[PDB]
Amino acid sequence: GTSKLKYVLQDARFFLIKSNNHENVSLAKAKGVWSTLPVNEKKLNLAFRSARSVILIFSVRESGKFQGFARLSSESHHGGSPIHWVLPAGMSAKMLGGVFKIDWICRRELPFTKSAHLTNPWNEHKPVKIGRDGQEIELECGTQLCLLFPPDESIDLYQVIHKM
Ligand SMILES: CNc1nc(Cl)nc2[nH]cnc12
Repeated sequence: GTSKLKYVLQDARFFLIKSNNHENVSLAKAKGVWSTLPVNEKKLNLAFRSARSVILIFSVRESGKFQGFARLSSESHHGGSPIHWVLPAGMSAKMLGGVFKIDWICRRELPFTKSAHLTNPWNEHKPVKIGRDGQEIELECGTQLCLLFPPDESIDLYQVIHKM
């Protein structure tokens, strides 16, 4: 069912995450962590304090799909065991130094062809698939986007609800 999912998404904020490679999204699914560039790190830290839930919606660039979505469970933190991100050109380990803990809500894919009816008011009402890493997605668009994903029956949202 979808009731606990809707409860988690109630009054949530949503951010598009654009990863350069599949490797880091796979690492994030395995370890429950994400790192972004400093401009987006600051925005996500502000949002984490401001809302009941901050949702990251992941898309690997050129994949034509979203790969899932997750909820921040922490602000970014440094000094952990370095996460072995595969680095794009021009991107360094120091830039990805801040580590967010995340709880996955859906690890299933959604093709862009299935979200073509959803536009994001915070990006000039372009299709929600369009946006830079870190682009915020307005509440209604983001809620409907998350509800389009196939159900992930491996996930139990009971523990996530109690973190809100
Ligand atoms: C682990 N974080 C990231 N990894 C990659 Cl491959 N690309 C990005 N663009 C913004 N953040 C990232």
